Amino acid sequence: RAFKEVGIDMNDNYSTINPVYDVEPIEKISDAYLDQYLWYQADQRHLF
Amino acid sequence: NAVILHEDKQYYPTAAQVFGEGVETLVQEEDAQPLTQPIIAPVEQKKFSIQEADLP
Amino acid sequence: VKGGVWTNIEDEILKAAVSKYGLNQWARVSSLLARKTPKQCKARWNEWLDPSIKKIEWSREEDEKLLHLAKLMPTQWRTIAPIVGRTANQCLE
Amino acid sequence: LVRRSESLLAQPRPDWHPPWKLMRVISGHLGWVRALAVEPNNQWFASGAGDRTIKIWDLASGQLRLTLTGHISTVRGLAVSPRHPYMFSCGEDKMVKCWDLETNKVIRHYHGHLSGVYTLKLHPTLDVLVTGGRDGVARVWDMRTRSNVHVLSGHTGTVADLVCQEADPQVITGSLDSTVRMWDLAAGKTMGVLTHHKKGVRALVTHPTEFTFATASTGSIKQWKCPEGAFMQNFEGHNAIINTLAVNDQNVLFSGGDNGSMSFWDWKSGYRFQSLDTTAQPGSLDAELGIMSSTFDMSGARLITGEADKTIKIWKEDTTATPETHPIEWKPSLVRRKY
Amino acid sequence: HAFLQVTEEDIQKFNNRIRQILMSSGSTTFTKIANKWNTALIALFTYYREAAVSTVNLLDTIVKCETKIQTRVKIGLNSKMPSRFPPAVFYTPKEL
Amino acid sequence: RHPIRLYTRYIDKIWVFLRFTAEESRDLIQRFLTEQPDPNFENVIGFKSKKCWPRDSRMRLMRHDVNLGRAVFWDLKNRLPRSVTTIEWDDTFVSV
Amino acid sequence: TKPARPDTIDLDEDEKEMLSEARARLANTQGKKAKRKARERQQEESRR
Amino acid sequence: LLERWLGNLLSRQFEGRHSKGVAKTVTKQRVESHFDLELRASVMADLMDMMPEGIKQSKVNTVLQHLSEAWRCWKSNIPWKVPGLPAPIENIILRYVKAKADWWISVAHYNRERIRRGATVDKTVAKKNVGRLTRLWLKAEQERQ
Amino acid sequence: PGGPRFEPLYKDIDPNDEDFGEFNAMDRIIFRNPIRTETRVAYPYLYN
Amino acid sequence: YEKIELTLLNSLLRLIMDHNLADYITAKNNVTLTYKDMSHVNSYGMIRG
Amino acid sequence: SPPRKLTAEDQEAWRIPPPVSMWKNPKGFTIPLDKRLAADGRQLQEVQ
Amino acid sequence: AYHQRLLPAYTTLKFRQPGQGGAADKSTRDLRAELEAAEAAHYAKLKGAPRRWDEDVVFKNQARGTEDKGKRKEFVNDLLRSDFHKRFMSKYVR
Amino acid sequence: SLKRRREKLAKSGEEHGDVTYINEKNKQFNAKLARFYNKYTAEIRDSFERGTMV
RNA sequence: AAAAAAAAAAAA
Repeated sequence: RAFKEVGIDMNDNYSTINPVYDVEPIEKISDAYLDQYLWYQADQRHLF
Repeated sequence: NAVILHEDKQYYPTAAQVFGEGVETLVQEEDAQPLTQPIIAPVEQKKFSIQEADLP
Repeated sequence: VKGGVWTNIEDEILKAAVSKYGLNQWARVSSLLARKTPKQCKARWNEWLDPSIKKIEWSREEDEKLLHLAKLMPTQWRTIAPIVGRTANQCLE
Repeated sequence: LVRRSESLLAQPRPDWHPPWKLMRVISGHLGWVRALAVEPNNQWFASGAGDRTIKIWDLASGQLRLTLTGHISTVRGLAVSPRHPYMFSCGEDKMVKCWDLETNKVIRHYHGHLSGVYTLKLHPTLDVLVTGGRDGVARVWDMRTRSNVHVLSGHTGTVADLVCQEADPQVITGSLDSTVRMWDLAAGKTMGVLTHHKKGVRALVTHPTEFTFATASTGSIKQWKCPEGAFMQNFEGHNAIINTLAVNDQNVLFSGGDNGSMSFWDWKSGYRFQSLDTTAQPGSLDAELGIMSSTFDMSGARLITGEADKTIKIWKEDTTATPETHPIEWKPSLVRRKY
Repeated sequence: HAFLQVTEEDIQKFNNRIRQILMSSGSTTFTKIANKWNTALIALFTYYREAAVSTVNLLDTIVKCETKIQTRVKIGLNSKMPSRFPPAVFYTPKEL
Repeated sequence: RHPIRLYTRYIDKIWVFLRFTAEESRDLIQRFLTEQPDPNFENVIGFKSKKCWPRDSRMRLMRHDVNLGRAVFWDLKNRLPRSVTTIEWDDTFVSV
Repeated sequence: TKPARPDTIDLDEDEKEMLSEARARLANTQGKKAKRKARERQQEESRR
Repeated sequence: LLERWLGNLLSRQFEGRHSKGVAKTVTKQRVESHFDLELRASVMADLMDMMPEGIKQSKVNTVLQHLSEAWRCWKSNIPWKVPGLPAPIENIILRYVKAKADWWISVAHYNRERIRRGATVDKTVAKKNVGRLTRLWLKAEQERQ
Repeated sequence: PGGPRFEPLYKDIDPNDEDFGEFNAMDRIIFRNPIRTETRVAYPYLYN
Repeated sequence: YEKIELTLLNSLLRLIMDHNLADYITAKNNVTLTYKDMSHVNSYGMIRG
Repeated sequence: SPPRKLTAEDQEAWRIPPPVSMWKNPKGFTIPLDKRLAADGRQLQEVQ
Repeated sequence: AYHQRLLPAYTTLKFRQPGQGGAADKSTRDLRAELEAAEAAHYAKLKGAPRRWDEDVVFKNQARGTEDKGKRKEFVNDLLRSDFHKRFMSKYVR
Repeated sequence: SLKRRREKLAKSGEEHGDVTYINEKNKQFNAKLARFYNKYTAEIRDSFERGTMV
């Protein structure tokens, strides 16, 4: 429940800029597994 | 007891609250003239005909 | 290996490099060390090695503060920890 | 011991002047207003600020007629010519520009200042402009040929002020080295040096009808008599860095203090008939309270001040004031007054 | 009948994409700049198809951006002579 | 049974298609005009119509259509608590 | 977040070289130009 | 043109170069540097006019270092507060830091408007502008939190 | 026809910016055989 | 994204999934954001990355 | 004019503390960490 | 002598012709009278002196109090808190 | 004047107390930092000495 | 009704 610092940078499209977040790779692996699992289970259960 | 959002928060009083009731406060951020209109108008001739000054 | 458990020698070299360099220069501090990244040195400073961290047994009033703040802010430990006065991991533990 | 005068006529009794009150505050400038110039027909005035624009404002309405760009640093000087349709700007970018008011365009450059330029005066009868800056030099320029016809050297600090008058001493340069120099314009030589001020001389002014002038540094204003520079009197009680000074045709000295302070003095007697403190535009810091430039209009009825909260303040004298409502609190004190 | 066009914000998006291509780190090598142009042009046309062919401003933007890419290639050779760079210099496949 | 015929949310942009009978449209415009009165019609300035389409295509902008579009915007803006989110007229295009 | 690891009587060579490099870098003050100027002043005095 | 140019050439050939003593203009590549010079001088001038007569006026560039520190604290959204600093000196520092901040934000806005318009092809200017708006957005985000 | 071309003297008037004005209403004009640009040049004050 | 309450978001995610995953997501949104020498804690709004 | 009379109160009231820079060490000084955090105002924040 | 290399440019000064003001002096009492008359005219000009479908929605009347923006324009002397900067940052950072 | 200079250098040549500096000018600057910042930073020094609470 | 040097390749 406590995580590392997330780096913040700006990506420039020359009309707007947007935040880009840099997450620790081990937490990125956990988040990617959670993201895929959540999307698949919400597709199975007709959430959207 | 009302809710003040972040985007309509006032951190400072108004101009009338600071300067008083007898002070006229102006916020001027656009010009009344174009840049092509002179501040001092040049003395303009506007000759529309050819006329001899002295009698020939 | 980049990472690993922190030793006392690494901790003291981290403190000495913080003394000589400051807190806004972590690449030099990591360059004194060998197995730790600038981010890992910064995390070690911000979570353990800062001596503005209260490192003794908690007082009771700290415990009611922690329990009330964990009641009003579920799982926002990075928000609870400045108000209690400890770190996020200390408050969570 | 040097003898004094015991006649009790050495102290003039002050004339009554009404107090001054705030009338207007004009926003729109995005920098500290440091220049101000009323045109000779009293219709519009010219403000130069730290946002490197020069704004032309109608004097009666306070309504923004025009904005002129072309400087790249803070505008420090401004002068509307009474004999030519020209305006004269100087800046912190070493540039001295001559604007043709019939085209609203810069038509001349007066190049040669090695640093930022702080002052700029038009000679009342001759076709000459005078600049001073951080290089310790008063440049005297011919208008027509843009030629630097005099280099007035001798100051060891930033030349912060300067006045041009029609008689000798034709140039008066106050500097941050605490000295005031009186210059003959024909030769380019120092007629005199005044070293009475202890700190950097930031303000100068000349009287419209008397052949006297005034200098001002922090905590001290001194009135002097031309052409010999004899010390006339002290204006005392304004304990602040004094940036400006404005005497009226009705004998009013206006000292504006960098901490936001104001003093209105009677010119002949040295009596302070008003002591104010300006107020900051909302959003400003306490440190942004400061009168940075000031002038009177040609009528003398309005005081225009440009202030470090980026504002323009107009001040009128109080029409509902009488000598009974605001009595003069001056008495002929009998003090040695250690000089 | 739904008449389709490409919005002005997206024409400006493509223009900004070409400007970002021209400001990139490897934008001085001719093959790299050509590959980046090819990727951007393929993305634009394969997304916007028949709506793209019916927008005059988008076609003008494509012409100007292709001219800018070729001008970058020419500036890399210290010339801008049109006879010095025939269409065979740019549009010949990478195999030849 | 309901005026809202079509609805789509693409992440954070919404498109809503409404169909109004004349009574429903009159009631909505009446409620909008009695909530935010405007007796001199400053509503033509600020309303949206695409300049990219030709002269004939951008056909007319009368009283009823502009007030109906602003009424739809006002009614849909009244359903969103502004502490959560809202919809701004600058980020909005309405066609009638 | 864990407190520390206690030392050993027999230190490994990595702690020795890390401590030596920390001592060497903890006392460096000058740049290349100041060091070059000091060396050139010494060489100039020797030549004179 | 060519006769003026060759006259200048023969003048450099036969009476030398007047390299030192002329005023260089403030071109674009100098603007920020020039700003710093002027600002420092202004701050320094105010310090000499706030010192009472008799104070030790040698270590007053220490105030210019304090001004640099305050500007660095403004750019990082760190509250700058030196314990024991005199109030008029702190006021001078805050006043000139806010003037520098106003200039910095105005330059950032101008460069962003040039980048959106497509009027800039400089890469370092664009990266500078991205950094400046990154700092401004993080200041706004900290204030929002 | 056959003459030189220059930059626009006045880059201001453009029909896209001007909205549906009453004076130049599209179908209040009684179109006939079209006016050519040489007629606009020959009588510049009537046709411009 | 800017105006998302993390407690309300935790409640709604607790509605739709297991409470461990909801708590993980809500704690993962509450992190420290750093850029060079600038740093703060995200306690209000959403981390879109 | 004759010099203003300076008390010890004024001489201590116009004492400027040395700048404890937390970004720059041009002379490579090893500053105590106590002095490094004195000008940091984050320690003067009320968490309410 | 001098060391400048200006080519001749703008070699005649313009003078204020009749109708351009400037070199025509009046008394300062007349200037005060004209100033007060013009100021009074401007101030007098300022004062003017010569099934129901929306029933199941959860939240209602949430947009009330939004059109009240623009009662008077407030200049704020804090650049990071002015409306111009907030519009700038909402436009350019998404 | 020479005697006072020699006595000041001799009294500055003593290593009494905790060492933090690396050079002589560093030592003098740290002594100056002490002479100004003890009355504001003694609490932080206490926190550093204890290894616990702020 | 038809638009073509420098940075930048370093003080016996």
